Amino acid sequence: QLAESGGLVQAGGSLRLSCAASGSDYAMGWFRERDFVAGITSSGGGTYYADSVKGRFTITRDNYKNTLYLQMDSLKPEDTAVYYCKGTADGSSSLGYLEVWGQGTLVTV
Amino acid sequence: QYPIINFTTAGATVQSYTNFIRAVRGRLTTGADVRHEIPVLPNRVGLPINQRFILVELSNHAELSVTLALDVTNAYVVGYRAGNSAYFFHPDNQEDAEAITHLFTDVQNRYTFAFGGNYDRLEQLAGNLRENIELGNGPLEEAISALYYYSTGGTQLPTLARSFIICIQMISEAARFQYIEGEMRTRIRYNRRSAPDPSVITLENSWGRLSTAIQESNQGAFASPIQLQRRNGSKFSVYDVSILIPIIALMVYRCAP
Amino acid sequence: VCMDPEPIVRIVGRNGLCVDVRDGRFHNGNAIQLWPCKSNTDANQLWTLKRDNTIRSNGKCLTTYGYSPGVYVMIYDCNTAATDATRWQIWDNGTIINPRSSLVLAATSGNSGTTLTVQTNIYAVSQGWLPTNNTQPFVTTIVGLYGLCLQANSGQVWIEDCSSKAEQQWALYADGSIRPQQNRDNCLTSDSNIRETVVKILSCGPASSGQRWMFKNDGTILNLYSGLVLDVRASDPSLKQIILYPLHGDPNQIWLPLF
Ligand SMILES: *[C@@H]1O[C@H](CO)[C@@H](O[C@@H]2O[C@H](CO)[C@@H](O[C@@H]3O[C@H](CO)[C@@H](O)[C@H](O)[C@@H]3O)[C@H](O)[C@H]2NC(C)=O)[C@H](O)[C@H]1NC(C)=O
Ligand SMILES: *[C@@H]1O[C@H](CO)[C@@H](O[C@@H]2O[C@H](CO)[C@@H](O)[C@H](O)[C@H]2NC(C)=O)[C@H](O)[C@H]1NC(C)=O
Ligand SMILES: *[C@@H]1O[C@H](CO)[C@@H](O)[C@H](O[C@@H]2O[C@@H](C)[C@@H](O)[C@@H](O)[C@@H]2O)[C@H]1NC(C)=O
Ligand SMILES: [Cl-]
Ligand SMILES: [Zn+2]
Ligand SMILES: [Zn+2]
Ligand SMILES: [Zn+2]
Ligand SMILES: [Zn+2]
Repeated sequence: QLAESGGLVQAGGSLRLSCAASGSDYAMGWFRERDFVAGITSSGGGTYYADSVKGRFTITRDNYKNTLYLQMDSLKPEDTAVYYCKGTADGSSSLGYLEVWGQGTLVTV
Repeated sequence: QYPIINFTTAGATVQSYTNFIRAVRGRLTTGADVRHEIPVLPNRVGLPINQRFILVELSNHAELSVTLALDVTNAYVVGYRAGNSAYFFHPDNQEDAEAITHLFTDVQNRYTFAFGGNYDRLEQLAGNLRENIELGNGPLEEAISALYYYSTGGTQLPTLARSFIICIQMISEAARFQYIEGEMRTRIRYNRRSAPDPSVITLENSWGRLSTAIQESNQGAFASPIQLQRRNGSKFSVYDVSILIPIIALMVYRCAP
Repeated sequence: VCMDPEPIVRIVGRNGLCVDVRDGRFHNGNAIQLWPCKSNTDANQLWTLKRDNTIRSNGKCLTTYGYSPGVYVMIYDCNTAATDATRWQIWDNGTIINPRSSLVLAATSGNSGTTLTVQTNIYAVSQGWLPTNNTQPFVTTIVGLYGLCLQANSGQVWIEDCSSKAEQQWALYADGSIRPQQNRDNCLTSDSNIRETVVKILSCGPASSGQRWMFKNDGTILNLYSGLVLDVRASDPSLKQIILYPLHGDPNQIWLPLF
C-alpha cells in the first residue's frame, strides 16, 4: 500500500511530494490519461525521467525509511495535475507482475 | 571459522534469493581467474585447508536451521551440521576424507554415510529421479526440516536423500549456472514448485565436461561438441563458448591459462 | 597449461552466411566470401583453427591483402604469405581481428558472394563471427524483469507476460544480431548510442553497431560499441519501452535466454 502527501504555489516555485509505503523490492515511479513522470529501480542506481520534466524534477528513494520523494523545481502551469505514486513488483497477476498505486495528491500551479 | 552465507525461506523473494546466490559465488572463488569471461573456481592444487570450504546456513518458517558445507573447488555439498550432530557424504579418496575433519570441529557427533553425494546414488536412495523431485521455496523448506530432524529418529533415508537432491540443485547448481539460478528464481517468483526440465538436468550432468571444453578451447572453439537439451527434450550441440557465457557462472579448475 | 586444440569448424557471420573460399578455388589470392552454409565435407567452408593463430582451409591460410581499411581477404599459401597477414585472434565477443593491422574481418554487404574485407573495428553486425558447425541460429525465448518475456510487435519491442507466441521467439544469429523469429530480415536495433534511446526492430540491412548484442556473464545484454545494456525503462513493463542504458545491474537489466 502507498499513500501520497505534500501536494498550491505560483509558477516557478518548489514543492516536494512524499510517498509513505506500508511494507525495497519495488521499483517506484511517479505518474501525473496517466503519464509517466519519473521512475527509479528498487536498489536505486537507475533513475529514468520523462522528457517533459527532465532537468526540473528529481526522484529519490530511501529503503530504510520506505518513502519515495519527488522534488519539483521550476514548476509551470503545465505541471498542474493529479500526481500518483506507483510501484512494480515480482508477484503473479494478469499483468504477470504486481502494480500498486496511490490515492493521488492534487497540485495546482 | 569458515565463511558463512545465510538464506531463509521465510519470506524469501526473487531479490533475497539472488543476493544469496551472488554471495555464495563471491565466497566460492575470488573472480580473478576468468576464462572467456567465465569465472574459474580455485585450483585444488595450492589451496590451503583453511580456505577449502564455505558454510551455507539455511533456515525456514519454523526456525529450523541447518548448515551445509561446500567444497570451494567444485561448489558441491560435502556434508552438513544440524544441532550438535554433523553428517558427511562418503568421501571419494583419503585426502577428501582428511579435509572434512576440519569441518564442524566443535560438533560432538560426527558421522560419515556409506553413500556418496552423487545424484545417481541419491536418486536410488530417494526412490526417484531429479526429473520428478520438485524444486522451489516449499521443497527447500521441507528439505531443511527433514535434514534437521535426521538426528532425531524422524527422517527416513529416502526423504533425506530427496532433501539432499533439493539443496544441491537449489544451492550448488544454481551457483554453477545463472541458467539454473534463473529457473529457481522462476519458482520463487510465482510460489510454485516444479521438477527441473531436461535442460537443467543435462546442464548439471555436463558441468565437468563443459569446464574442460571451455578451458581447453582454442579461442572459445571446442575441440569436440557438447550435447545439451532444450526445455523440451530436443537435443542440440554446442561448439563454442559464446552461447555458454550467460549460462555458466563457475567452472571447476582444469588447467592453467 | 591447457592443451590448445585445432578444431575444424565453419565460421558463420553476417545474416548467418558462412565464410567461403570463392568457387572452391585455392589459387593464391582468390577471395574469401560470404556464402550460404553448406552441409557437406567441402573444404572451402571448413576452417582449422591452428595453434599458431592461423585459420586454414584445405591447407592454405586466411590472409588479408593489406593493413589498410577496406582491402579484401584472400586464401594464400601459409609459408609464402607475409606472416603477419595470416595471423588472427578470435575474441569471445565475436570479433576476428588481424593483430598487426588491428583491423577486423568484415562483410560490408549482406548478399551471398560478398567479398570479405578487413575494416576498422566498430563492433558492427558486419564484423560478428562465430566458429561453429551449427548452421542455424539458436531460437530462444528471452526472459527478463519479473519473469516477463521480450516480445516483438512489428517495429516495437517490449516485455510482457510469457506464453509459449511466436512474437516472443528470437533467433540469435552468429553475427551477433537478435532477430524476431517471425521475420529474420529484421533486427533488434538501437538507432544510436545515446542513453535512453528506445530499442526497436528494423531491417538488418545496415548491419550497424546498434544491431549487435552479446549476452554477458552477469546476465546483461550488451551493445558492444556503446557499452550500454538493454534496460526495461524505469523498471516498469507498462511503459513498453526497452532502452539502452549504462550498466547498473538492477533487475530491469537482467535477462536470461530460456532455450
Ligand atoms: C565440424 O564438422 C567437420 C566436418 O564434418 C568436422 O571435420 C572433421 O573432423 C574430423 C575429426 O576432427 C576429421 O577426422 C580426423 O582426421 C585426422 C587426419 O586424418 C585424423 O588423424 C583423425 O583421427 C580424424 O579421423 C575430419 O577429417 C574432418 N573432416 C573434414 C575436415 O572434412 C569437424 O571435426 C567438426 N568440428 C567439431 C568441433 O565437431
Ligand atoms: C572483446 O573481447 C576482447 C578480447 O577479450 C577485448 O579486448 C581486451 O579487453 C581487455 C579488457 O579491457 C584488455 O585488457 C585487453 O588488452 C583487450 N585486448 C585483448 C587482445 O585481450 C575487447 O575489449 C572486447 N570488446 C568489448 C567492446 O567488450
Ligand atoms: C550470516 O549470519 C551470520 C550471523 O548473523 C553473520 O555473521 C554473517 O556475516 C558474515 O560473516 C561475518 C563473520 C563477517 O565477515 C560479515 O562481514 C559477513 O557478511 C552472515 N553472512 C553474510 C554473507 O551476510
Ligand atoms: Cl571480426
Ligand atoms: Zn576467449
Ligand atoms: Zn571407503
Ligand atoms: Zn538421470
Ligand atoms: Zn584463379
